[PDB]
Amino acid sequence: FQNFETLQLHAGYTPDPHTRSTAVPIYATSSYTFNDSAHGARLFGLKELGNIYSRLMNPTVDVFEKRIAALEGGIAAAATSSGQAAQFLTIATLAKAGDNIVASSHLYGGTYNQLNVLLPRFGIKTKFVRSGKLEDYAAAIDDQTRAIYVESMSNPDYVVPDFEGIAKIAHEHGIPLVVDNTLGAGGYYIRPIEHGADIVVHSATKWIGGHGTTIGGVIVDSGRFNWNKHSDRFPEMVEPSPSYHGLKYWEAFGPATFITRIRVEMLRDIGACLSPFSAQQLLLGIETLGLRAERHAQNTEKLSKYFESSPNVSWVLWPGSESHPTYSQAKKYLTRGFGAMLSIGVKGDASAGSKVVDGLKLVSNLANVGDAKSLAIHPWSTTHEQLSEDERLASGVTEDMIRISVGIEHVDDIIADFEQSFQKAYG
Amino acid sequence: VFQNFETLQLHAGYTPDPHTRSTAVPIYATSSYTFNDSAHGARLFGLKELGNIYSRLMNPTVDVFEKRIAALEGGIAAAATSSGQAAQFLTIATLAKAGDNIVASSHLYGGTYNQLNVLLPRFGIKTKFVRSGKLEDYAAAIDDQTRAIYVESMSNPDYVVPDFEGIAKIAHEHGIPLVVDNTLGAGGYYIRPIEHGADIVVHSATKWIGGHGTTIGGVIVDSGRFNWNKHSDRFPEMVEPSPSYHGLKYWEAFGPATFITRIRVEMLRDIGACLSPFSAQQLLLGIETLGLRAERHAQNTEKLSKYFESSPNVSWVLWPGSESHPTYSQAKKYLTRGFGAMLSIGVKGDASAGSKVVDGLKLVSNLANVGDAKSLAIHPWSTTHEQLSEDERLASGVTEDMIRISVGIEHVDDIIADFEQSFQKAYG
Ligand SMILES: C=C/C(=N\Cc1c(COP(=O)(O)O)cnc(C)c1O)C(=O)O
Ligand SMILES: C=C/C(=N\Cc1c(COP(=O)(O)O)cnc(C)c1O)C(=O)O
Repeated sequence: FQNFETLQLHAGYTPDPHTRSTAVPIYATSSYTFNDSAHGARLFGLKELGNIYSRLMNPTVDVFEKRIAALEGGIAAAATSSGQAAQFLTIATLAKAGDNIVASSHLYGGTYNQLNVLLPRFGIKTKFVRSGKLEDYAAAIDDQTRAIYVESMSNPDYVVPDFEGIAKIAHEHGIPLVVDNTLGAGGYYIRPIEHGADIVVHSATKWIGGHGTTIGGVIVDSGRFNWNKHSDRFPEMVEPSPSYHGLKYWEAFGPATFITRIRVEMLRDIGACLSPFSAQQLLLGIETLGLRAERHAQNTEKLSKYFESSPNVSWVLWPGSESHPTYSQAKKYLTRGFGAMLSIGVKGDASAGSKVVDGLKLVSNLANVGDAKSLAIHPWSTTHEQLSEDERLASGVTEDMIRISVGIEHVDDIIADFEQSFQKAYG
Repeated sequence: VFQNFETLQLHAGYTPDPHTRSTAVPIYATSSYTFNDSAHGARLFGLKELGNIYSRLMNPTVDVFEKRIAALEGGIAAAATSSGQAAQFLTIATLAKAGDNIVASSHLYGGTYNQLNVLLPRFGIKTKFVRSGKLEDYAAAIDDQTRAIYVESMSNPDYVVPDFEGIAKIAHEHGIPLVVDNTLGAGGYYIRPIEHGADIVVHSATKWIGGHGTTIGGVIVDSGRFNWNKHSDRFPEMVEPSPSYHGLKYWEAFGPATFITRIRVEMLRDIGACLSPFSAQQLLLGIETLGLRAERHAQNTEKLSKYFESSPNVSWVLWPGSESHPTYSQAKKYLTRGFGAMLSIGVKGDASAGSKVVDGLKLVSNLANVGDAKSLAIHPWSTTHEQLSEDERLASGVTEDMIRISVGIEHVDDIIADFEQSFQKAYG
């Protein structure tokens, strides 16, 4: 099947012949009993594929991994306990002390802090690029570079990168392109592997889960980056491995080498694993991902038209807008809806934004995106609080910005909620 | 304020909320927590007010799990993680950075040894291993870049018990904390290392704490007893203006809670190895019977060691309650509520015999875990310690003839009977 709406219900699971359970069971088990002692030794020796221990694999999580990989067009995936952990495990596999990665400066505030503050005390530095220009990405690469890292639509100014031009630069220098596709809704709005991304990461907490119940992340491997070809930057992908008695990953696993290392090195030793309970919550969300993402983007388009005519709004920021700075990229890469987000500024002083948010009765003020319920937050004092004012500006965040995650409520009710709040704030 | 472990494991850290009056701990399957207003959200994010923000960082179900474990161990506070490995990783990553080292015992669970010997050096954090257990070797390995001494309260799978008070004395005299993995101490039932000088205790909650083999999880417990200010030369991030929080000075704001606070507002926030509330609820169900289970585990282990000691089919028994145990003097001193839930044996004959004995068991399960209510057996040489070199396995007490047994709470006569019938089959 290659329709998204079909894969999100069927990919990665067949009822086992023992129980024939139609729905995916929740394998609430830490462990898996060996057939015999020799079988256990083959499992720990990576000589036979099979369930060993839920810090590394779990059959509920396996369905979640296979289904997200199918939706994104990757070969395989690995779940983590959060979007933050998905990014951390990915960079930790590609880079070590003395390496760097090149990243867009337009990031979720928590990713910016991860790259700018946390990773450097492990020896891993980031060179940020603000302009989006191909030549500035090229000029930032040096011999210690291990990836280019961008968000598919930055949180919360919705910069769409030139995926194909950046992938070309990355690949000419022998480094992978890593894309955080959280705001791409599990591949529905944007499938970065189709435009050159080698590795895709998600906070599954957001549109993938869809209901604000569960934290989770996932790492998708395209299988398309020839590590052996570029083993001067990635020796651990081909050289004998100190943690598996000289196993050579590329020779053993080929295009699955990166995602194999994520599991047998990083999940095994860092241990940021996903619960099967969490995975089942996320699978329920995935079963309607296409439907929700479609309605989200329809409501977002309609709500932006309302905001564009509202005398109470000073500006609307929406990647579907012909005024958007990267509208030419949005137009090329987003052909199934221009996302589920918009940001606005409202008229008046510094006080006005908080007054409009606080007066909403349907929209919830909290930290999340991609709930079925509509959400609002002030990134300058929350999601991007840890950044300096200059860093906020380099990420498109300003003191007057209100970030809106548009839900699937009836759009007349969303609009009516803003209307009554505007009339309490302004008359 | 309660005295007894048995009472704390049911009541510490939870009072029914007055909205619902729910007697049992609810499962807060929520990513987020709605602000009262915009200014409230700003105070939460600015760390100006205590309150729920987002479940990568805090969650009310996980919070009960955390407080209850802290109360059982005698710490001021705890932070849950997605696994025992993650509890270790986040702890060392807070204390140390690239260019630093820690000193650790060489008697470790194989996954920890590989974490310290292979993973962390990639981040420029190296470990100096001490094989002897002697106080003077721990002292000698400390240099100016050392950031901790790390030991298991009873090592997996040879059950070395460390001289807690002597090692703690060395650590504190050099201005570094003592970090103890108390996994095999069963949540503080068998051993409470904070009472003996440990500054920080980590657990795999996957084991006796959860007790049913359903759930992976970890937890970090801060004693609150290490003075980060006295030793800001080795730990400047504990006192110096913080780049994550606009110059916040942690010690000056949080005092004895500084380490556990950084674990949350730096490591869980940016590494994100959080525990789900569904997992915390499974673990809370286990904790409600931890003292009862640990008591029966140890009672069954004592009786099973008696059985193996009189069996013609056993070459040796390894049990920290044995007067022949290399660290029996430390076990007797620090284990006064039962000598653990574990033993290891070697069986007579050639190399294939341990394998046939385990394969012949029909009640005991051959799998990777410890601290299930069900009895378990495994061959660590080819499993839990498979990643280590042979010399590294010896230095951790693992032999090729070792069978590790996690003794369950089944009726001990059924456990003995299972080994007996498997012994006839293997040996006639
Ligand atoms: C409250 C968190 C928010 N965003 C999280 C996020 C993450 C991290 O994922 P988690 O660790 O939270 O699962 C990664 N990438 C992007 C694009 C993100 O927006 C938000 O509301 O802005
Ligand atoms: C299958 C795993 C086993 N042990 C795990 C373990 C860990 C890691 O914790 P998790 O990441 O597994 O929660 C930490 N410390 C000790 C002492 C441990 O024994 C085992 O069966 O030997």
